[PDB]
Amino acid sequence: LYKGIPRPAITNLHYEPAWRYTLYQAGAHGAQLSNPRSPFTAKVLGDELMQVRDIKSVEHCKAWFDRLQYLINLHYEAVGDIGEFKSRHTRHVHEFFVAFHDALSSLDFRDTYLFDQFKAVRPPELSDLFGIFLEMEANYVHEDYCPRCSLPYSTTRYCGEGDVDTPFRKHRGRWAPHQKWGREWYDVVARRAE
Amino acid sequence: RQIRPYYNLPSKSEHGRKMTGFLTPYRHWMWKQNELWRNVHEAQFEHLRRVYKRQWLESFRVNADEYIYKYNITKAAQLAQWECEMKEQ
Amino acid sequence: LFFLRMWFLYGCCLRFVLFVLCYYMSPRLPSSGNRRVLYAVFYLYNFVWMLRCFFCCFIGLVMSLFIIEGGGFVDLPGVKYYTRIVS
Amino acid sequence: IAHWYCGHKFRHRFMRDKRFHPSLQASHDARNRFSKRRHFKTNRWNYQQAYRDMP
Amino acid sequence: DQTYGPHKSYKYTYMPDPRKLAPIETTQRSEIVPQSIRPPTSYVPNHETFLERADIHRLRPTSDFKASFKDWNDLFTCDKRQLRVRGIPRMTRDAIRTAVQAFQNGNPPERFDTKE
Amino acid sequence: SFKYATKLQHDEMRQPYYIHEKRYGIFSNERNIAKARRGLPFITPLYTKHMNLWDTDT
Amino acid sequence: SRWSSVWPNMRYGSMFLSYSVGRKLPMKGVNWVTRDSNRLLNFSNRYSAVISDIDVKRTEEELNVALSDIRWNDHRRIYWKCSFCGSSYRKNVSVRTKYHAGCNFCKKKYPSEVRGEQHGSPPVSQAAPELTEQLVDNGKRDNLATLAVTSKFYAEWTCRGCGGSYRSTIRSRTGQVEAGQCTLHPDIVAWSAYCPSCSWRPNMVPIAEEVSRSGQFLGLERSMEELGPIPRRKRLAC
Amino acid sequence: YRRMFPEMIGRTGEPVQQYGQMPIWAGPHRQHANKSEHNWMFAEIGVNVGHEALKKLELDPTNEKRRRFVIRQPDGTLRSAKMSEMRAWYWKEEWADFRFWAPQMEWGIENTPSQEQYQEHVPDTTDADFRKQRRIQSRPVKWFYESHYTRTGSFAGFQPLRFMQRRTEREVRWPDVINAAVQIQKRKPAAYIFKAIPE
Amino acid sequence: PWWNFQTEHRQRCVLMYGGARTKNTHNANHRVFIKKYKRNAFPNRTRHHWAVSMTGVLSQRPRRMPWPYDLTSLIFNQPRQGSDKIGYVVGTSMLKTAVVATNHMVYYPKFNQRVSRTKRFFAHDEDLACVEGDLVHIKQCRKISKYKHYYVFSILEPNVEGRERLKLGLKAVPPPLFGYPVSRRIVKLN
Amino acid sequence: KVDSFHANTQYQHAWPLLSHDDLGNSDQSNNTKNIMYSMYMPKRNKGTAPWFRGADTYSVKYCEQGRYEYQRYLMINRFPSEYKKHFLSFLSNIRMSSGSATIPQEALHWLLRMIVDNFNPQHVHYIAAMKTLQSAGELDMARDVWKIMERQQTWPCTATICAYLDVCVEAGEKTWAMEAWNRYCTELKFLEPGEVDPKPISRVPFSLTREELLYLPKWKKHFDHDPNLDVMDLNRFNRTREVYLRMAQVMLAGGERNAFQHFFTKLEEAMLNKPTPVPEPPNPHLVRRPRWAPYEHCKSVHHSPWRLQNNGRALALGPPVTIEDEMQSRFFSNDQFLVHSVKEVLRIVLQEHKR
Amino acid sequence: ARAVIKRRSPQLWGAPGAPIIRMRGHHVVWKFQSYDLVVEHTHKRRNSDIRLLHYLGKHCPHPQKSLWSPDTPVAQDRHLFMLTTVDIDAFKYWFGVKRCRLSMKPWALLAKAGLLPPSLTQNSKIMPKPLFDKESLMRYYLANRKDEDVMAREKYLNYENSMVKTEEERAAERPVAPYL
RNA sequence: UAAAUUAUGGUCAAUUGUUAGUAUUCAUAUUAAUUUUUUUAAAUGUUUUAUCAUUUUAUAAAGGUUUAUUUUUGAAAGAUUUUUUGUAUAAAAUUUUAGGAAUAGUUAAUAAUAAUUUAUAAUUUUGAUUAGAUUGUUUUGUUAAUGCUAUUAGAUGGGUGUGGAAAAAUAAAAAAAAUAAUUAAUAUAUAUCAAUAAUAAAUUAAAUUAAUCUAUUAGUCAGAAAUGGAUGCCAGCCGUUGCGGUAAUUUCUAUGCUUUUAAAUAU
Ligand SMILES: [Mg+2]
Ligand SMILES: [Mg+2]
Ligand SMILES: [Mg+2]
Ligand SMILES: [Mg+2]
Ligand SMILES: [Mg+2]
Ligand SMILES: [Mg+2]
Ligand SMILES: [Mg+2]
Ligand SMILES: [Mg+2]
Ligand SMILES: [Mg+2]
Ligand SMILES: [Mg+2]
Ligand SMILES: [Mg+2]
Ligand SMILES: [Mg+2]
Ligand SMILES: [Mg+2]
Ligand SMILES: [Zn+2]
Ligand SMILES: [Zn+2]
Ligand SMILES: [Zn+2]
Repeated sequence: LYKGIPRPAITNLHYEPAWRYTLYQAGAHGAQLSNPRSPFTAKVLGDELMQVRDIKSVEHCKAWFDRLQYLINLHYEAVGDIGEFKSRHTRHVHEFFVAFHDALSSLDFRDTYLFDQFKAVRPPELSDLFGIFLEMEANYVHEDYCPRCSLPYSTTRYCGEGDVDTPFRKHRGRWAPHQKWGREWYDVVARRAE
Repeated sequence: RQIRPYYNLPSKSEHGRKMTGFLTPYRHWMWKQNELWRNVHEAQFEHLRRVYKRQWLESFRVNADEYIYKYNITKAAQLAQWECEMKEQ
Repeated sequence: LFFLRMWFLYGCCLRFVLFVLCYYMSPRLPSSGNRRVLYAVFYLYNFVWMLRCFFCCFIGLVMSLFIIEGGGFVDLPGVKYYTRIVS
Repeated sequence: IAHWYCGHKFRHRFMRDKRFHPSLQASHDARNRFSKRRHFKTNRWNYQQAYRDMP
Repeated sequence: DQTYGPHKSYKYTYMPDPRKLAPIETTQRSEIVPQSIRPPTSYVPNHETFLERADIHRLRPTSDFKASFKDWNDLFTCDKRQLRVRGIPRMTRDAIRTAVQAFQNGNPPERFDTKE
Repeated sequence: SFKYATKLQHDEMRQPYYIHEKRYGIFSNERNIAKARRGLPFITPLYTKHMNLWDTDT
Repeated sequence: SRWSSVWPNMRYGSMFLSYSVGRKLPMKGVNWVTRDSNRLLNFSNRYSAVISDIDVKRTEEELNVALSDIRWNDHRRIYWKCSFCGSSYRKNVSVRTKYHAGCNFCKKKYPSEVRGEQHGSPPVSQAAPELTEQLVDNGKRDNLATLAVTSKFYAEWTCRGCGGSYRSTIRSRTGQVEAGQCTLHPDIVAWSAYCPSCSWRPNMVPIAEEVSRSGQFLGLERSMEELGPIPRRKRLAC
Repeated sequence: YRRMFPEMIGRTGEPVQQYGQMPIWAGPHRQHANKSEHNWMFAEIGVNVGHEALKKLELDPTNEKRRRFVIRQPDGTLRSAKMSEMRAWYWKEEWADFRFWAPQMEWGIENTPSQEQYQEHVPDTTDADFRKQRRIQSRPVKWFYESHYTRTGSFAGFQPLRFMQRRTEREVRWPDVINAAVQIQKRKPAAYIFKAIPE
Repeated sequence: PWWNFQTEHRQRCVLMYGGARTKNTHNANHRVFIKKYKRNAFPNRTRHHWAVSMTGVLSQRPRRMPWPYDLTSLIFNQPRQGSDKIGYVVGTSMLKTAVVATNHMVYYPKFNQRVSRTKRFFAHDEDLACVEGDLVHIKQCRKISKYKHYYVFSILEPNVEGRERLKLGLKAVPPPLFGYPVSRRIVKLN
Repeated sequence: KVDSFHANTQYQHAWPLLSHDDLGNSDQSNNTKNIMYSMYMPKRNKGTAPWFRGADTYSVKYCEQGRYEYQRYLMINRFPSEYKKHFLSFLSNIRMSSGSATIPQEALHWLLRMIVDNFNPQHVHYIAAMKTLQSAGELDMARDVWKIMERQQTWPCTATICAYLDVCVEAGEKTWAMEAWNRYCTELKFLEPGEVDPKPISRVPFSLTREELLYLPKWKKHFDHDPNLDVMDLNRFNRTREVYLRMAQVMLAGGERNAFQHFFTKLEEAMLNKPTPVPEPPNPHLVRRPRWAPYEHCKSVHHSPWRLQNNGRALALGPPVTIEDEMQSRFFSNDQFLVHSVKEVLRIVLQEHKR
Repeated sequence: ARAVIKRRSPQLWGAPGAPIIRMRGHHVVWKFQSYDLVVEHTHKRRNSDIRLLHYLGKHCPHPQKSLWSPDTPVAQDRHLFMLTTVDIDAFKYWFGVKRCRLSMKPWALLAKAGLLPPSLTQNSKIMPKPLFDKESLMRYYLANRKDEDVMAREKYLNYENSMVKTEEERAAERPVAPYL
């Protein structure tokens, strides 16, 4: 037992807590403001400096929304002709909206800072969003245009002709003739609105 | 390199180099100017050198010390455990 | 797999050779005929070896060097190397 | 087994491996593993009086 | 024993991605730092005088390519790819381009002739 | 247990570097890197063995 | 030579290359005919603009390709003249019809390239109307005055000093960029006034002036005169 | 679920903030330099950083040894990384959970593009794919009309046996015709005949 | 990418995502032996070379690797491997030099088993305490002469018997009866 | 590793997938999803499902961990020779690491780093660190040295106590000096007529009988040079009077009369009525030793003919600051030390007036 | 000090020289080319690894589209990206404590990152290099020069110790009643 | 010498040949390779300086080594003046050949000794020394797997001994003491040993900048696929049992026909 060496004094440190120190603080080496959202930082920086600091995020959010309502006011009535061979597609607005909503909700991009900005950035007329989208579903059902691709019946032979973003024409795929209104697509529109 | 212009003092020799670096007072003055500019650069530069030196030394102080905290606690724990095992022994 | 029949390929898949002789030899019964055998030479590390091989090839206008290729077995016992093209 | 190590047969390889086997190694009991027979009967006719300095 | 070659040719479709073709935001570096050309000096009046004073090395024979340059602006409008187009050999052409950008920096081609 | 875990060229299959510090002192190799005869073939031997296998201590 | 074998660079714009035997061979097997359901000129109810963009003299000279022989989806690359900015380019009809493939310039036609029409900035005819005369005259000057003052469009102008032609950017000329894009060089206005060659002289004047006054030039001067309540953080220095 | 477990839908995040720039003594002479064409991402590595094992501790705002990123915008300012950018610097990670709704799975009929699924090019038309046993397809934007909780994830974690498998081998050595079971394909004809096809 | 098939390859210059950047050394070469001598005359007395020889050390099959887990590392904490050895003293014919026989360990991972090999060292003992047949503790030190890097640190077990044998004027241990083996037959009678 | 056609170090940390141009799958415009899974990602072997290295494959329990708790106690021993070499090195590094380039806080750095390397910071190191730091006039870091020494449970010898009390006085914190006193120097005595001398060195130094060597566990045989072993014998020269003196100085420094009166009275009385303790010879590891050199090749005072250069052989420039011309404080007689003590107390009065 | 100088790859001051931070990669077709920030000695051998002090990171000189982030209507963010991995602690160690050297291209990188002010070799050829004269400078300096001790305190906090002890933590660390 | 639960936790081990009584890892299979194909290299003049000099510029020629290869700061980094410190040259383990015998400027003590100091010396059968082959202890291929099977290259003695360190006699792709240059990654047609190219190998077209290329083979008894015509133990086929005897579905030729489509074939 007591043969062979004296018991190392540092053993004491196990039994008496008096000897557990840390001479220095956590970020005392110059990292103190690492935590952006710590009370300590809110005290060091003060509020207006914090505003100055997060302004970039605020204008990110504002940007997403401004794009959204530009696209809405452009494509709101779904069937018109807005350009040379190009015409309005609800689908445009739809897919942008999904991009945004993935910015918030997806687990690959998880950019959730975007949602902390809504109580300020969000436009007062855009608060209803799925309501507006419903109204668009109403406008989308006009009879001169294809139920599927929303191109005009007169001037256009195929679905997705001269649309940059079309789903219905893929690379080495083939062209698809217009589909006609009737009970099928009527209740398609129905179900989407649902 | 060290730039030797054509209007440096020419050396006439067949046994060696054709041009010795020696300066027109103009070239000397010019050199002083350009040099001053560069001085303005390295001032900030090596200033940042010693800044980072203290940064690193400080962060070492803090982290290494924390490491001694945790490690010593470990070492004490093991030593306690050992002498226990020897009481049992 | 019989690894000793390849002795004169010396670890190589194909070989070059110079023509010397062509004689004929009678295969192991019950297979009769005349099998054409070409007697060839090549050199490695300044040693000149005489390689003895089956002649299956097509000979056109008179030519010298062939390309020796590996195995399989044939009627004729002791024949191990075969001919690919003639140069 | 690569065919170029040791002899032209396989069994030659395993026969050389037996010189490297762990439980087969040379010691104070098992000696002269590689040539036992060159040393056999070597001292039969060599008469050596054993060593005694003690009565 | 493998005389037969691969069992399959593995091939992947090309299917263009809507997200990769999306319009890219672009700037030209001539906006951020504007490009300009230096007017000839009395020291260096024209492009061949330039090629004359920028000729030093035996193996960077600048002054012989005078005909591949019509003028001043053509010299400083040139870059290395387009300089290879015109068939100037290699280290020669980099001595030339080096010279030009050097003169652009406030440092004219004044350097002792090594050839001797 | 597979071929991928044979490849030590992943850093996830290999005992990390810092161990060699924990044994010989920290920043101890920067000395050895400036040595006259190095890397041809041999470098100052680099000890990385998972610390619970260490023959010395355990 | 050797290096001829090297594949070119495909930037982010371009799709499938077709540089290898495997990439050519399946398409080598498609033979087209113009059957009147294919003819471009039939479909002018839609594609009318695309019909008026075609360079009719040039295409029939170089390509030996009739204008009656052009499909609306046609894959052969033919020459075009942009009916907007008046620059010539070579594309295939297919790519202008399936997606919009323009003149490569009018790509940058609007500012920002990303948000297309979202500009709230006035046209050039308004903000700085004095730029409209400096345009090289191809006859399209009325269209290029329609562009944003902020537009990133690459336009060619006749230099004031030597009366030759160079090419710069409309917003590089104006000096106005849209909020939240990249700020340009603070001097960009004075420096795009003239040729790449002619611009040195006028802008080197104020420098010479400031070394005439104080005998000493440091680019500092502007920033210094920017100096003649700012919230600031508590510091841990104490 | 939404009522009883409000914190399973993340509503909070690390705000994108701008860093203060270091002073440049050289003044305007160099003030052009850090302003350029592109965005510049800088992710940090080191012995204490870049280990997937520790990932969340490293992206934690509360930890001060936390791995640092910076991004210089083309105008020359610098900001903290968006969380997407932060995560870009770790080996790609699969989240798919099977307990309530079916996650979208790879190497299906409608998923796999042509060349892997069949060894021929098959035309993609949005109508009448006989091979895929579908009548017609309207193609709305994928996640738009569906409920968001219904989106789960994607499972890529298995071998796609039609396409490529382990220990590839000939099923039958004789006759010489059969290959490994991944080589299915129609016979190529005697030399190709091309019919003109405007029709 | 080593995990991609022969036909799956596109670029040879880079790893697209991750993994290990590997060089394929061509392992199957059909390398061969050249026969340069007659089987009758081979230019060596003991050993003859008739086939390709396996050329590694520790690359060499079946693998035998250094094992630092035996008795010696069990009793000691060594600052550097081989800084401590326990052994028996065999012979002292050299003043202040004790020869020591010592065991160490080898591991064959193929067979998952160990062997003890043995090795001799020259130890410097100032003052000639050691007798043949002592169990001694031995340490690494200053280079002393051409071959002696070890010194006798402690005698664990002295030879009581051997010392007494010495005091009486006799050798510590009787000299071995036969020397090394021979390939000859020695006929020596009476 | 780096700069080669096959270079691993560059793929060894995670990177987002690069499509700048055609990489052979025409990555610029091509949707690479299945290309990603089947081709680009590394697999367990050719044809196996992709091996995922992502953050979700590792268990949760990696982030439940406190810091450095994965470390296990490491007994690294090394030859005696090497201990000498190493303590010396750390000493000369704590003194100064770089020429003008040394920051005071570097002393602290080097002490810490010596701990981190699994060496034991002997007494010499602590004293040296303390005197260095105090001399640079940085007073908090000196106490930090002390706190480090307490945490290692190293029993401060008398010399060390002196040093730390010097830092206490200069800082004028009585609080530190009281705890330091109360813990370590309490039982400290003076020398009386019966008491004997420098006490001889009584420690054995540590060896092993063959049965100790063979039958003990490994840790019982592990000797790192450890203070607390030699503490008894560092104190064999009785520097106590110094400790009492410093302690007086402190109780005065913090403005308390009674305590000061106590210490100074004890000291005075003992200085009059007890024998003068034999002083310790110069410590080899602090003050070094004068190795022999001929001074022959030297710069010969008039070397530069513009001025008088000082020289290693003789000092020709005259003293820059007056030196008191008294031997080190421990060589004094007892009476002399009494006097010295009064002068000390006055010096502290002065210092406190200037604070 | 070589009898016959290795002519093509000269260097200052013998081998191995100072630690220097270089950017290097094996040469290949421009499409795939990457670089390595490496702290290493001045004199390299056949393989760059023999003298390699530390590995500072990968740098890819291909502007990249950000597909990692969701496609963002903000103008700035859709500029192409340039990707670089810096190891900043070994940088601050080698540069700060060990006093490194620097090649120019790495310098430009480390400038874009905010670790270093932009290099000497980055020139807007728009402006010229400045002029100088001692008495104008002197007038400006007499106009603005801070106080002695303020400046000494600056030099203190920047170069020497930063973290300091305010009154409160002293008062918090000094021993209480039973040992006080 | 008792069970266990607050229940799938600590993150995937999984084997595919049509054979020929039977015994024995052995022909024809896949994966990896060589057969196999110009998309990554490159040209000469290193450079300052105080002038016939002096400062800076340290590991790719060959030979064949298995108890073998080991080292400093005095150079530079490098911070203020002058003195200023100590740490290093040493070892340990892993070492091939079917049939096996002695090796030698030689060990240890003395010591800045001894071509003749002293001694009962050293290496070896626990495999030495010569000799053969061979570039040593994170690199590959196959595999479900203890295995089997690769890994280049790079240190070749001394003789006015310079230099911090011999690494010092073409063969860079390392900015080398003023910011030469970074709008750069392009280098034409050479080499060495590497560096896997039939990159949608066949029908809707290239959100280009249109630049390099005009691209094919096998089998045809057994086992996907045959008819004429010759030939007649011949000529020839042959991975393999074997085929060829005037009717050969196994040879040669013509035509068709067969294939699961980076080729057959040899190693
Ligand atoms: Mg063979
Ligand atoms: Mg046969
Ligand atoms: Mg093959
Ligand atoms: Mg294996
Ligand atoms: Mg050599
Ligand atoms: Mg030999
Ligand atoms: Mg050895
Ligand atoms: Mg050795
Ligand atoms: Mg010689
Ligand atoms: Mg059949
Ligand atoms: Mg046949
Ligand atoms: Mg007949
Ligand atoms: Mg027939
Ligand atoms: Zn339609
Ligand atoms: Zn246009
Ligand atoms: Zn002009």
